[PDB]
Amino acid sequence: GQLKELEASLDEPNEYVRNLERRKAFSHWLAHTAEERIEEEVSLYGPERHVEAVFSFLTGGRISDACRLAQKSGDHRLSLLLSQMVGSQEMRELISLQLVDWNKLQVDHYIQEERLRVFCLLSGTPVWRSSDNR
Amino acid sequence: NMFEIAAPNASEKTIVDKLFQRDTLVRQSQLVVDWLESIAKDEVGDFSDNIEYYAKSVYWENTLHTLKQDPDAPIRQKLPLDDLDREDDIRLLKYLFTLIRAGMTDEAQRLCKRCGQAWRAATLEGWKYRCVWKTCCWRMAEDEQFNKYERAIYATLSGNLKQLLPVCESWEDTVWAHFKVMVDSLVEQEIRASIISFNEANELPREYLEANWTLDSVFEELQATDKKRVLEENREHYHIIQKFVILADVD
Amino acid sequence: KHIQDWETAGKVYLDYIRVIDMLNLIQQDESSGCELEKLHTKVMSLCKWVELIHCYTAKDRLAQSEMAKRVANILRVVLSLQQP
Amino acid sequence: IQRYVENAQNSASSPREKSMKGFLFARLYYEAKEYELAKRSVSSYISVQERDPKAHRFLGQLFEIEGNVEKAVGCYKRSLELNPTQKDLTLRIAELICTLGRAEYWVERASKLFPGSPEIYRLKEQLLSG
Amino acid sequence: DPKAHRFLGQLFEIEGNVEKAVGCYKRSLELNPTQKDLTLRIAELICTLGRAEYWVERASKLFPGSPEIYRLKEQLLSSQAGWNQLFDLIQAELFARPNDVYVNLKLVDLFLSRLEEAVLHCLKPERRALRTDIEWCSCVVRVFKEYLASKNTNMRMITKELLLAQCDVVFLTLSKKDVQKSKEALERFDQALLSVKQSVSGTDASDLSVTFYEMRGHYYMHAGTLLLKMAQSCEVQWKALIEPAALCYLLAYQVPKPKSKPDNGQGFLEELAFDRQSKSGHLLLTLSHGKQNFISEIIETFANQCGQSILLKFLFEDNLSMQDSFMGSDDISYVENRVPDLSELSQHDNGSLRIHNGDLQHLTWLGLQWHFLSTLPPLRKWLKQIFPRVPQETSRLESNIPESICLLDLEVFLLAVVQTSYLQLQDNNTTNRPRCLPLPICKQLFTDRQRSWWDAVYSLITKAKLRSVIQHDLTTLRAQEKHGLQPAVLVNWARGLHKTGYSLNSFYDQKEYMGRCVHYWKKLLPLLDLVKQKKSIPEPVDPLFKHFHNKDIKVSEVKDLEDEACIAFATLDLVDGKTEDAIIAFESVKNVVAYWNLALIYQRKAEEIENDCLPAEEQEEFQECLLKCKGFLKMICDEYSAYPSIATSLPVPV
Repeated sequence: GQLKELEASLDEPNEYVRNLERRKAFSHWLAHTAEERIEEEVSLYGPERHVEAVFSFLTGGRISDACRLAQKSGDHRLSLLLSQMVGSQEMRELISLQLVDWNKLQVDHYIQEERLRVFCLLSGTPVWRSSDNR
Repeated sequence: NMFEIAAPNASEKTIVDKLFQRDTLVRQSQLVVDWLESIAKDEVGDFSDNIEYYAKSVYWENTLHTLKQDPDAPIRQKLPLDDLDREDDIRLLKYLFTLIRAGMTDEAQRLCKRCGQAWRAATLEGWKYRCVWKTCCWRMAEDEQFNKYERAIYATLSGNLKQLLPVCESWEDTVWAHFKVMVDSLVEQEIRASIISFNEANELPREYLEANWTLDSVFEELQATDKKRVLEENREHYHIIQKFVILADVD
Repeated sequence: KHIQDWETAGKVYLDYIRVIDMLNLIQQDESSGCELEKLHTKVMSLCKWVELIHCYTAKDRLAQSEMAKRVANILRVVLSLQQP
Repeated sequence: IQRYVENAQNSASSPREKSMKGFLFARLYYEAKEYELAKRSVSSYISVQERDPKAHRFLGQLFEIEGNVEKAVGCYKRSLELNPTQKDLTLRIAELICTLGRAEYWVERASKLFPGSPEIYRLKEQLLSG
Repeated sequence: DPKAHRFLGQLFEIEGNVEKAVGCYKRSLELNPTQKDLTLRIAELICTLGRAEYWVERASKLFPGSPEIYRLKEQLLSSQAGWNQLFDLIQAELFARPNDVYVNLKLVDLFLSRLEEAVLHCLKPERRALRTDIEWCSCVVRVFKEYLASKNTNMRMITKELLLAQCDVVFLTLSKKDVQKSKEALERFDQALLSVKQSVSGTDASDLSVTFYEMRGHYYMHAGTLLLKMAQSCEVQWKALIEPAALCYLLAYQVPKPKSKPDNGQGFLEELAFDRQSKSGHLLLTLSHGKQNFISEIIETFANQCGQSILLKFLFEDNLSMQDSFMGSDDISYVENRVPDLSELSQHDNGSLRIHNGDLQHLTWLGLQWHFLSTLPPLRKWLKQIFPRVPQETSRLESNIPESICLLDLEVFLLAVVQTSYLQLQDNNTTNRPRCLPLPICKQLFTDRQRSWWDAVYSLITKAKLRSVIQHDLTTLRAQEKHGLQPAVLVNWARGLHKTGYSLNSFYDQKEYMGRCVHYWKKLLPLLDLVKQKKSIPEPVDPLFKHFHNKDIKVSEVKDLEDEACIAFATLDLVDGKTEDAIIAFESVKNVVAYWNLALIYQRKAEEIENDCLPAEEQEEFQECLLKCKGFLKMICDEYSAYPSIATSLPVPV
């Protein structure tokens, strides 16, 4: 569309700046179009489950409400990651390292099966073939 | 005034640069905290049970074995925890409060890593909205069930005071506390004036102390003892001398 | 200096009592202007503190409301005797 | 920076009171050259919010310079008595109290705040002056 | 709905309902609107019930290299028989994947249960892997079946080799906690050894007696290692079963070297001798550092019967008589006083890398033993044997490139591993007289990260090629852009490189070696510059090696490190030609190496040039004698030969 975006192209638009503005608006669109479906999943789920609730909220955005819902579990190892995101790459690389280190210890199977998937979402591995060939 | 030059598209980095070149009193308090950290009392790595004994392959290896037979984990599920790892974590968090209240941050991270403490690394990995993040930290410190020194570490890195490890704050340590409090409060009011920060970021406005204490009140509070008394380290002269030298009421 | 929370509650109560007494006396004693200015400053500070009174019990609420009402009345009287 | 003035204008149309908006926008007009509309907008941000230190400075200086010592007394008195961040206001408050018995309170206050002040003891000397 | 199809199918799988899951999933698959995954469980149920060959054929026509359905098809074809079809399908599998020791076990088991065919396709993989208790027990079973079916020389040759294979496998790999799993295999080995020696007293023309000597040394070292195993599995490395260990290791080190030198490769015997003797030397060093011990061994721990009894009951808990079927006939007195050397040890270690190619476990064991004797390994010979043609350097150290894996970078990484594993273990509750716990017995030495990079490097050298591992750890090694390793590592690399490179006499390898040393210390300087009560480097992740209270080079030793760096740079220049500003730069360092290099400089420059220069040599040597008065051997060569001849040519000048 390349429409007016509150004078995005004010003074000598840099390619990077333009691309970033485009990204912002495109992400706004994604959040707006998935709002209705996400709202239903909030209503359908009763007691919040970190395996499913977190997943839904994260992919639908709105990190603030996600944190509110997480009053029950004392975790904010995420507000730090998604409201600031300063050392994003390095941070999540380290979290991946930590996760694979636990996997290399033949433990963490007691933990809820799909809580591991929530962690993979943050870390950055779309497919994890575990030691049990899962 | 180049560091105090900013614009609307200038990041929080540059707004903080403007504050840092701008505020004389606040920058002096920041140097004061820097001195608090420069005079550091530290437990050794390879000679103290801090981590020299809590150098297990991973955290809660004792608990894992028992189960076979992140801080999200016990916060969600109450009773499970095991005492061996509990004590190991007590000693580790003692080490961490020590090293970080000393200000050896990358060394404390080296500890959190060479041990590999998921919650340690995670809770302390951010390079620098941000207000939302800080409010969240404050709320997590407010939450129960986290260890003593770790609770204090989180409250402090958030801009609030716990007491567990802050039960062990010297006149200069609690001075670091109250000066950092003044500086953080003026910092938040500074960003609010430099509106660059977002509204939904101050999600819990009151639960963070935005208002700041002035240097004289910081000193009065740090001197007033919990027994409604005058502090011993306060009545000491050489400390009092350096104190008047810093406070600039020295003649 | 040593008493904790001294500034907050202590100052609040002292201010309340002093303000009452001074208001009464000065009104009768030819309304001295400097004292009136002092009273004004003090009442502004007292308003600033009444809102910050923390409530742990029910008595705290009642006392707070009473104080607020009284100080508002006194503040109105002071404005009336100064500007007009 | 007309793009930033448009963003401030948006957050000033939606949040009508626009306290931070008026502060930052009148501050943009202060950094740039719009001093009259900067004054009007700073008074608007003032009637919006009572905490603004730089708005305090710009408005009080505009009035003091244009000669409305009464408006300088108004700005300085309000910003000082709100006392969330303001220090020097009582000084010009005392000066205007001299421009019109009363200045003695603030002269003693200034002598309590900054002792080695021949100028402050001299403003007190003027209030005292045969 | 693939979700409903596979939901029903796997739910019936987990409730066991194979035929119902086959029905549902096969009906969905024969509808095929979107599904493939029906086939697997379909084949499973068809096998559960002449028919399943169909779905086995489907799986094979989509993936003929599939183990599960491959064995399923073999078994369904053996149902539609037994041994014949089993052997035939196993031979087809062995034609598709021949090196598979397990498939060869299948072929040999099915032939035995073509006896020579089973013997062939068992004895092949058995000695091709030797890690196989499975293949070795199937081999002894094939041998028993041949014996009782018949109910010689080749068997008397291979029995020892194969039973050593089974014993050592179940010993080191099983982590058999010093219980019957190892004792029984060693006991059968004892039976085999007593049998072969009493029956076939082989002559000097046959290799029977020579391989017997090979395996007597073998069984002996493994007896000692089993003793150490009893110690570790019971409580901890003991005080009583260590001179037994050095006794067994004596009884194998000092078995004479076999080499025939005229098929029937006696290289087998020379190479097994190499490895055995290398291991025996290393352990006879490490278990008893102290002397006054080994003649004590000869004189007390063994006698005509007492010593054999003491070493017999331990291994064999009341199962073999002393006079009948034991070590009683075996004579031990002919061993004398001789230790292994660091020269013959180096030779038998280049013989050890013959069957220890590119092995990080072996390399850490060896480098750690050489550093436990405190002299770094002759690593460049090992590198130039294992990795044949890898040039010693790379064009640029300023661009992290993975397609330029270096041999000096490998000596770098391996010295890192030696130092760090030494440190980790020394903290790992060694603070158990054995320090390194011989290679079959100890547990991990390198860590997960190091293993990963070593294997990825081996894949890069000796071949969808992911090599970000190679890029990442070259980043860390080469002192590159954003590195996580701390001074200590680079420093001690530069120390090993200093010693061993200036030790070298090759011109264009000295030049590159001290170029590496300059690299390391010049890149080391800027970090230790930031030692002002502020951290060294940022470490989000323990990079490969993070220690503490050891890695942190404190504020003091800056002066020595800097000045040694100056000597490093001026050395790189001095062996490259600017020998005058080399003098000048060495007149900036004020240590003994300063006076010594300036002395060599004056000497080399003006042997036959000028005289009044030699007064400088006089004064330099007088400084050096004054310094030696305090006991300074900080030079690389001592002064007992340095000052006498120098002051003599000085007296020849005077």
